[PDB]
Amino acid sequence: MTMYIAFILSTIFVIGFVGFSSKPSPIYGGLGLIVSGGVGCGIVLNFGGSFLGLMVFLIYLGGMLVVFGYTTAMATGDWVIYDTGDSGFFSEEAMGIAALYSYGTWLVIVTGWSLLIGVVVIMEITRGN
Amino acid sequence: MPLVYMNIIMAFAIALAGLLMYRSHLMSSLLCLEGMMLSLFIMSTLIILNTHFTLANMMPIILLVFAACEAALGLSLLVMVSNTYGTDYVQNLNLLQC
Amino acid sequence: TMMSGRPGRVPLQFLPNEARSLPPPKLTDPRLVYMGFLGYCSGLIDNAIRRRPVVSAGLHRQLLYVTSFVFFGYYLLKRQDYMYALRDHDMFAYVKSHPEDFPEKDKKTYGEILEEFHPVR
Amino acid sequence: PFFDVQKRLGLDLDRWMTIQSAEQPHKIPGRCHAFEKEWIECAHGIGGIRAEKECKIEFDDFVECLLRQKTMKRLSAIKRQRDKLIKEGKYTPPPHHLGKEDPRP
Amino acid sequence: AKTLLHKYSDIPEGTECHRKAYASTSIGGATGLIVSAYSIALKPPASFLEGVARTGRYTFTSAAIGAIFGLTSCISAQVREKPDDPLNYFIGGCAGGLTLGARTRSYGIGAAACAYMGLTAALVKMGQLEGWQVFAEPKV
Amino acid sequence: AGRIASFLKNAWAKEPVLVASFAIGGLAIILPSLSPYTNYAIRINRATPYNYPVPLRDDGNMPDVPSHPQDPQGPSLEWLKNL
Amino acid sequence: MNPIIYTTLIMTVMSGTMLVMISSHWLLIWIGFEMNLLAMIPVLMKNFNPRATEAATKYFLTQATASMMLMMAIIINLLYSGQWTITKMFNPVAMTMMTMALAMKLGLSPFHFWVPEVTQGISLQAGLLLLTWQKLAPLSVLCQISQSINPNLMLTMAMLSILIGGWGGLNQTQLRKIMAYSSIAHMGWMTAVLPYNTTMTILNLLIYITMTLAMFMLLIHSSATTTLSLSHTWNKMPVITSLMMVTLLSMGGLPPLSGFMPKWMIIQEMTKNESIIMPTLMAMTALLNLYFYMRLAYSSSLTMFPSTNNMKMKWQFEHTKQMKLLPTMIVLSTLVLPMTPALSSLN
Amino acid sequence: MNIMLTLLTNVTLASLLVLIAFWLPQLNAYSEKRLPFSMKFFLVAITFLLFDLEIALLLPLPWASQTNNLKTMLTMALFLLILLAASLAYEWTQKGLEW
Amino acid sequence: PGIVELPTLEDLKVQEVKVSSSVLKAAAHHYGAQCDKPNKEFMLCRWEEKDPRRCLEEGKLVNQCALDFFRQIKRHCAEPFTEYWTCIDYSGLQLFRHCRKQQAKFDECVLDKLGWVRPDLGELSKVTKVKTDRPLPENPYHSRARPEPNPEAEGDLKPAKHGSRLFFWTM
Ligand SMILES: CCCCCCCCCCCCCCCCC[C@@H](O)O[C@H](CO[C@H](O)CCCCCCCCCCCCCCC)COP(=O)(O)OCC[N+](C)(C)C
Ligand SMILES: CCCCCCCCCCCCCCCCC[C@@H](O)O[C@H](CO[C@H](O)CCCCCCCCCCCCCCC)COP(=O)(O)OCC[N+](C)(C)C
Ligand SMILES: CCCCCCCC/C=C\CCCCCCCC(=O)O[C@H](COC(=O)CCCCCCC/C=C/CCCCCCCC)COP(=O)(O)OCCN
Repeated sequence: MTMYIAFILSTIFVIGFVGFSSKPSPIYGGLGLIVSGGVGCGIVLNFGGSFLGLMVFLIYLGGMLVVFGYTTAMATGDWVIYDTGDSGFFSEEAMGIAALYSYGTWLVIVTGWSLLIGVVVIMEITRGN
Repeated sequence: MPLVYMNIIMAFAIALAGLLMYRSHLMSSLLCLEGMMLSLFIMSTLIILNTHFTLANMMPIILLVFAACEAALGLSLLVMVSNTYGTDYVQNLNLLQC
Repeated sequence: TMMSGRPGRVPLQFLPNEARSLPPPKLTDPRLVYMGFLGYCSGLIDNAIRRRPVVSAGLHRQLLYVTSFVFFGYYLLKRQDYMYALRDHDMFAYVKSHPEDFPEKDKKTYGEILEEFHPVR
Repeated sequence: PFFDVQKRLGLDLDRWMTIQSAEQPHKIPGRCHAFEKEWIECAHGIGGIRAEKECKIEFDDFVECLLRQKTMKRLSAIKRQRDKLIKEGKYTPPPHHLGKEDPRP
Repeated sequence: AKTLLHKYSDIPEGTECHRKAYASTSIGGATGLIVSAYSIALKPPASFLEGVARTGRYTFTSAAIGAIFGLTSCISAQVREKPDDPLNYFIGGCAGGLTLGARTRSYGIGAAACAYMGLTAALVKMGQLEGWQVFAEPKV
Repeated sequence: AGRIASFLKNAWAKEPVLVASFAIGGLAIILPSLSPYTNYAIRINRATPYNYPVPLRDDGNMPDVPSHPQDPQGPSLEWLKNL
Repeated sequence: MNPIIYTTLIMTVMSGTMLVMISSHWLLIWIGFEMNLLAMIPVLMKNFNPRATEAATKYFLTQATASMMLMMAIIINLLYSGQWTITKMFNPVAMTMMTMALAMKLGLSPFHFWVPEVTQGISLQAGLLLLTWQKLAPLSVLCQISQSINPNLMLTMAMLSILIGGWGGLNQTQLRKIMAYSSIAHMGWMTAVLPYNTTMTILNLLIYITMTLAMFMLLIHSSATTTLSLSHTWNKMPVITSLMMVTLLSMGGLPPLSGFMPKWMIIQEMTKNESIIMPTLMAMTALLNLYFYMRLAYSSSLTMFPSTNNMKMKWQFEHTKQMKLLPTMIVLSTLVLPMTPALSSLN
Repeated sequence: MNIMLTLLTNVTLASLLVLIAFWLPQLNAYSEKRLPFSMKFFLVAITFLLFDLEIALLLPLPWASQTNNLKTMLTMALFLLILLAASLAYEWTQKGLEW
Repeated sequence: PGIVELPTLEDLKVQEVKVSSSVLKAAAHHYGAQCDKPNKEFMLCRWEEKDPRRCLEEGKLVNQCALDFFRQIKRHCAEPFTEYWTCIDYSGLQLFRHCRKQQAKFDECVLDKLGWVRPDLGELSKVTKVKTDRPLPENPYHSRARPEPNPEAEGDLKPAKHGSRLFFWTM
């Protein structure tokens, strides 16, 4: 067994969190945050949630931590909890996530309104005066 | 309760302690908040996928979205602070006091 | 008491249908008169704040204050009476349904009861 | 506090996601569908206190299905004793557990 | 946690003076550590050395107060041969206040601490006797 | 009528991208409610077997439920084949 | 800001609170909290200035930390029992963490430090909204899970809140900080009766909201922020000072004024559960609130402080904008004791 | 396992090539002799972040098309895209896209 | 709490079907059309009993029926079937679309020899009825007895006795 690969990844996650938790030179703390996020995406992908792991790796790292780095630069045991059967001829995670449009109408409505209000709030705050 | 969940909660606690320590550089505080959020995302994803709670697969994505929005908001505030002081040291926010 | 989880409760009804089985408060109820007095006091305070003749600035405004206060007071009194009737009904039903926990007291007379006497000196 | 608008209007805004066993897409079952169903049917229309006191067996089974702490404990005990015996040398694994078995479809 | 309180309460009042003193010293040390941590967090004096000096003096003061209170109360309970008497706790509280005053070195704090600590200790003993509840469970 | 036509003519000049975007968006919003093939799409989605069809227990009062796949009873996918 | 944008942000704040109150899912409650926090920030920053920005960033940091703690508690509760419905917590650690999260959101001590500074930095209108409206969602959530909360933690936090509010109110001179400490003390009073009877919590919340709305509207009417600016008021609008003194006496718990109704009733409830020491302690502590209210009343109305010459010009102009519901708020916060039994309406 | 091997091979090859390129010229000895903080950049970064969030919401559309609730799914998708367009329009009209 | 019961290894012994997945996919339609009755009986039993240990006999029956089907195919149409499953096996996705020609040859051969008609589109996915003599399980979840509900008393409301009875209030 691969020396508890899930445990190895979890320990590396904790090590990265400790590294960036000391808050040294916020750019270096950011770099530690990218390392920890990559390790977490690895954990999620290894578990079986491919879409959610790729979702983290795209949204979090590519957009949000990139905006963080942009703003900073502008300034100065396992394997036993698993299943037994099969998923059929589809991926359960993808079906559950795609059920957002047919089932979660309320969630879509509230999230869209929150995002629009977030746009308005950002404009109002950064307007200045 | 396996060791993976224990390690994830340990990471969340470490990030919370880092947020509450407050050496300087409010950007580090925002980074600690987002580390806590990432730990929350990982833990929720593992819990939901483990139990095959299909309809709950929506929960992480939604979470992430909202949290990222908050991050954006926070950044805006940080910018204004710098634009008033020239730098983002935490100790500069001492005009208001108990 | 926590009658929130009481079975068969409509989630957002101010006055359930069964509340119609109780006598409505009289229009000359002292509490309704007190709500009217509160409305009149609000009218006088409104006149005072706006710097107007306190007693006789706006008669229509004072009348509207009194009428609104009386209306809300009447409905609030109806709801209060219904809730108290519900509490008493539940109390009596429970005390009837559990005779073991509320035994009949063995009635006694003061003649055969010894109470200690403490003289005052 | 809790203004139950949904039950008043019968809207079902957010009640479909509350539990594992409520109309999953493509009828994909939860990992603990049976235990959750049993506990829910045990504790329905009974009240919080009575449900906690009386349906404890079903909730214990549900938590065991969710976390499998007791199964982990049992498997760990078996593995530790097997390791001790194989260290002393009084036990030898069968071919099935050595990869020399005959697999079946 | 509540383990120290259980250690203090398990001992009979009229026996084992040293064990009672040790338990009271432990409770006082814990309280002193907590208050020192709060003072350090809210008012960082100048550096690490001043902080450790302040936490040490606070913990020592609290531990001394607790030890004196426990020892005096137990000794009075044994000598008077009358347990479950709040007077022993009153004497213990006044002795603890006297040591607080000696540590602070001013007679006013000593007298005020004696009075307001003997009163509190007597009230605690009365509550223990009569089963008074501070954090009452929700009966009705 | 004249003012609306004049405004559309003005917008088609010096701003064609916005006019095209709004026209395409409006068409995409409006058209599906009128197309007769949307029900066909719903039926095609409904006809895709993702799960195993669990047979029912016979009690002698199920004439509409076929006893064999070849039997004429039951839904037919000839309409899909003709598409 | 634009009036339409301000109205939209206010609607969004109210919609977030409504979503928190009317929802039966933990995720939707967290979403409502996030929407409330997101839309509440520009309301603090309507009048742009460094003080407002610093107050807004303090508020944002505190609320974001509280929301993250709340989400972690929800995650743990889901882990130990696969339930999303807001009911018995089914876990001690999750309940403790959620209690701390809701304490941070409410402002109970020792998480109270942000309230005085945020109230001081931001304007009177912003402060009024923050002080009364914000309390409704966390209090509703706490009322929904009152059967699971640990009495020790809630009771000790309420006692600490009352002590801290009473002690801190004595020193302050600015009116906004006095209001912040008053809010802290009132919430310490109100959350102490959660384990026993939530109806008393709701009644105290309503009475406190009425009193603080009346007092903030009076402070806005006579544009005074410091104590001396309030002392100058008697020379122009003595009626405002008299009404403010009556409302201050009501807020101190003096009978037969309305402010005596909650405390009394609350005490009664804790006496039904054989809790005697604590109500006595909270009463003797509320005496401190009474003291600094009385000092404010002495400064404002019962004595005539020296005036200024330029005040003569203010005698000729009238208050152009009149705020509706101020007389109703004063009457409801002063003369509603005789209708105490109406609390059986499960308000 | 295969993807881990591929990533490790890519990183190892890139690192080896970089270090040999950095050290090959190092064997031979030689002479060996602020304030501005433009707000528009931050605004475009924040706008990108928010639009990225909305794209994250929109992503599961390819699998959302097979639900038998085609009307509801279509309405929700068009609602999300309309809100995205409305956010862009609000940013446009209030001079949020100016340099 | 309790001891689990598991069938002995002699109860799980059966003649396995030793053909690969591509071979099974090549004759999947005819296998579904011909061997439908034992398969449907087994699957109904599996869904009703909710227990693998109560459906061993139906598993042995379906194995035997599949073996009989493949023995018939081997006896009559060995070579066209061999070509068809070879073609199906070559492709990575094992697509029916690749070699409709070999499928047509196999279908016509098996219609000539055994008179088998390939099921059309939308036929193997039908829901069917099964006539079985196995008794319907009365309590497959092994549930306990539901606790008694609350009294939920009823009556006619009467005005509260002496009003609110709150301190000095007489109404
Ligand atoms: C009712 C009160 C109206 C006035 C008050 C409005 C208060 C705020 C507005 C938000 C409330 C709108 C209610 C929508 C609740 C969603 C659920 C309901 O609508 O039913 C859905 C019906 O879907 C409808 O299409 C919803 C469309 C509504 C969204 C379009 C406009 C929303 C605007 C709301 C405000 C957002 C910002 C402002 C935008 C202009 C479910 O469809 P259905 O197929 O049966 O069930 C699928 C689940 N299955 C698989 C188990 C069967
Ligand atoms: C100063 C005292 C506070 C005054 C507050 C302002 C008064 C004006 C408010 C106008 C009316 C309020 C509500 C509007 C009526 C329709 C709403 C109605 O449907 O709500 C019902 C409920 O009605 C309200 O609760 C009652 C409002 C009455 C408030 C007055 C009580 C104050 C007592 C002491 C002061 C006496 C009155 C003084 C003059 C007003 C539904 O109850 P329910 O959904 O099933 O239970 C929810 C609560 N749970 C979750 C805890 C179980
Ligand atoms: C209801 C459907 C909505 C959804 C579909 C569209 C989704 C995405 C498209 C919109 C994205 C955001 C649009 C933001 C609009 C901003 C408008 C604006 O301010 O632009 C004006 C200019 O724009 C205008 O002139 C006003 C609007 C232009 C026309 C709008 C639509 C016209 C009618 C559309 C339908 C046409 C009729 C249908 C014909 C069908 C075929 C026969 C300012 O010009 P600047 O670029 O800032 O200046 C630079 C040069 N110095």
